[PDB]
Amino acid sequence: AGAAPAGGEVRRVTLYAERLAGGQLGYGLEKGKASIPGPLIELNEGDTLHVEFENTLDVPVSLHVHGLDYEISSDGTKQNKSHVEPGGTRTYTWRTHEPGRRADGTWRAGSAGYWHYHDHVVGTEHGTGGIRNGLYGPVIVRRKGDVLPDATHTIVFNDMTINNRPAHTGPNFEATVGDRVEIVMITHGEYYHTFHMHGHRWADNRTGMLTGPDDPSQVIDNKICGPADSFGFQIIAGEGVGAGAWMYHCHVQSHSDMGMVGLFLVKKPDGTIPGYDPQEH
Amino acid sequence: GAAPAGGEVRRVTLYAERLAGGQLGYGLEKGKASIPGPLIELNEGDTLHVEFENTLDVPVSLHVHGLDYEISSDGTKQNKSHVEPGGTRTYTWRTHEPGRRADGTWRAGSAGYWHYHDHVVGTEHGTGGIRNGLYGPVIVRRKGDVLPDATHTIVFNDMTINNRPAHTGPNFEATVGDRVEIVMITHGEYYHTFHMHGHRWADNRTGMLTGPDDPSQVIDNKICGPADSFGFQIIAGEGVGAGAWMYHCHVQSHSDMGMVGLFLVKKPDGTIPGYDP
Amino acid sequence: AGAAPAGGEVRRVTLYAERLAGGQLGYGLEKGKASIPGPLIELNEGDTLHVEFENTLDVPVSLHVHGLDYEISSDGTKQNKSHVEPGGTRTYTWRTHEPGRRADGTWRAGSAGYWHYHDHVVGTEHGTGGIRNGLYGPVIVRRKGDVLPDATHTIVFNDMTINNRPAHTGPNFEATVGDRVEIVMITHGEYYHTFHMHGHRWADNRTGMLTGPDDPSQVIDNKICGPADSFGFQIIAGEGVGAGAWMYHCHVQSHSDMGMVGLFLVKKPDGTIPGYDP
Ligand SMILES: [Cu+2]
Ligand SMILES: [Cu+2]
Ligand SMILES: [Cu+2]
Ligand SMILES: [Cu+2]
Ligand SMILES: [Cu+2]
Ligand SMILES: [Cu+2]
Ligand SMILES: [Cu+2]
Ligand SMILES: [Cu+2]
Ligand SMILES: [Cu+2]
Repeated sequence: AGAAPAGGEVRRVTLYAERLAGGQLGYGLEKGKASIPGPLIELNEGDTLHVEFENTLDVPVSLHVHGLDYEISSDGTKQNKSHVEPGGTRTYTWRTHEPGRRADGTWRAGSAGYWHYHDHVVGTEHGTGGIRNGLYGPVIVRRKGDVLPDATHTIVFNDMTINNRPAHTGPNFEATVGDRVEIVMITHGEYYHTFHMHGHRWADNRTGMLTGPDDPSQVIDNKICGPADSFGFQIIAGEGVGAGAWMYHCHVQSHSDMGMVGLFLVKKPDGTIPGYDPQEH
Repeated sequence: GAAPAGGEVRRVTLYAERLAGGQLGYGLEKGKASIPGPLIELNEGDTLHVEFENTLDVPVSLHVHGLDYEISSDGTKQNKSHVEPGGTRTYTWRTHEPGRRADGTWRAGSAGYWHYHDHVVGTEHGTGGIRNGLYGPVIVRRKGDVLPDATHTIVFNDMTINNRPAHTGPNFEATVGDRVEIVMITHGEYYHTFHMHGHRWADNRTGMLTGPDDPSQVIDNKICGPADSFGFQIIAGEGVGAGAWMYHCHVQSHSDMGMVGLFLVKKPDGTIPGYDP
Repeated sequence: AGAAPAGGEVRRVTLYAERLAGGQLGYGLEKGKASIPGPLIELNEGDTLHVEFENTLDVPVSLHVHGLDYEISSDGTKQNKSHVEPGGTRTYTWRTHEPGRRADGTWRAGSAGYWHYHDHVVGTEHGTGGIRNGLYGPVIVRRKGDVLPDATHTIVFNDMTINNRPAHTGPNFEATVGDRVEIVMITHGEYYHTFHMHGHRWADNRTGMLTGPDDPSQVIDNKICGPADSFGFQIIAGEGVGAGAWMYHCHVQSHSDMGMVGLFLVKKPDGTIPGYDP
């Protein structure tokens, strides 16, 4: 368990929007390495990120982010002329801030949390065609002293798919018992969902962990979520429950029946998962 | 500045009337009904007697979330507190401060972002009333709560915002640095997700973190369903500047079909950069 | 009526899946006595429960629980070979733990909460047919020092029904002004809902009560919920509002109109309910 540092760096990254195989659309850090979800962008509170965005598609595309600070010119919307023409580039600037006491004595909430970025202009002026086809990704903004995980996995319920995968194709993720595993969970599209994990639970607060015995946050294993909700958490793999093929699914019953399921495959230290037979899943 | 302790007995006249295009609304005076209805504001301890007159050709009622009331003011047919056409009735709403009970447990106060609506037009759950515009906000403040420079009410009623036509806002104006309060209420049949560009708030009572030990989540996108009510204050343009900041339901077809408005945050000189209407 | 003690007991119960009238299915503490929702199970953090389960149905059934600790062999899924053949029995073991600091120094959340159990194999391998027909029930896990209620009532929004009852049949629940009344609220199926109570409000946190003036938890009377969500709370009946037939309902408008409504009948001490006639 590492700790996030205080932020304040100016960082740059290149991002591209590209057609994938099978007619999907994705963001990536380098040409031909686009993915759904898009790449995970990580920052510490006070960091600034300059996203040099290139649009390789034949229609306008944009980049809009939740949670973080930006000026209207990096809104990523047609309304504010912040979309990128076919073949074009544009640098979007995202800023983040620490919490702190205002002059009026109130508390400014910081930028930290589990956030996301997505297209705002493909298909419609709300990015509906862009989101449908894969133009979304995760952003984590860490607070000084936050617990850092061994692994981070992103699970996007996009309409009736997980990460735009075909029905009943996961994804699955692997850990060893004792691993500190971070989930980022984002929802998109038209439908509400409930995200559930067998054998694991978390706090419904920013970090998904109680800060201590005086934290009143709720502890849950089932979370309602709708389009553009983003939350996250860290769990200790197999804590109190051990190894196995631990299902996660949307708990709306027809949704689980129609493919919104995957596996958190928690292994013993020797690499084994007793009983696990993929033919039975 | 800050809300005082409450404990005044307040009285107000409210009327239900027909508005243009067959809508129905609450107002403080005859001819002044609005959708949403007028904002009622109280401090915990306060009492409010609402002298309600029904000018419609159908029974109408007044039902309130969150506040204390006796059965004879629940605004239902069940407890005979609906108002016949042409009739009058006084509804009594009370509110209380928090404090410790004798068993050691803490009684929560009335404070919050609440709402009132009809419970008898169309059905005995007010379905047709609510659909037609018979709803409005009620804020109950706790002693010491920060007061805003302005309050705006946003209601997602089925696929409309404030019963308005698709893609007609409302828009709400503020100047950079203003302390702006939003009351956000949901009604009808559908779930929604309320999102604002450029701004975020805490998912707790006041929408602001009480300080560095407040573990309330900070969000920009909030799932809501029928009769949910929440609120928050944000500093307009804080860390982001002036501009036309969209807010919208984030369910995709809803935003596409017109559940979208603008939070127009002005520079001090009153202009809005980049804002081509 | 008291406070929860610290747990750490090994307990056992017997539970049966059986048919009920009309093709409903339920769990029961004894054969013949299945109910929908199933029997309330209550534990104190640290307790272990061995559930000695029998399937009296003609199709496989299972028992799966939210929140509690269980090893993979007690998953209650076909996928991990934890289901029960027709006429079969199996012991499912559920454990619970206290909050405390982990080895890595962070705070481990305890098992306490308002949880639930349900079938995961009837109709589909997510229990869709089981849940639909009534194979679900409440579990409460208490934290040492939690205040205990005078009564506990469970309300489940299962698709468009409450507790799989016919439309417009409540249920109704009775108390006396001043009673400490505990509500367990579970949702299943296909629909989101908003649970609303006239005359009463509760905190959107574990217990439904604020810890004290420093507890930032929201105070609400209207709670969005979806399939497999579970929350609970304790209210003082008629507190600041008095006696009467206090309505509770889903606030999604067509749902209340189509019969997801009941009454919280709060009696005066003489046992009467002002303004209410059957
Ligand atoms: Cu947007
Ligand atoms: Cu789903
Ligand atoms: Cu968005
Ligand atoms: Cu009602
Ligand atoms: Cu919507
Ligand atoms: Cu209501
Ligand atoms: Cu499951
Ligand atoms: Cu409902
Ligand atoms: Cu479940």
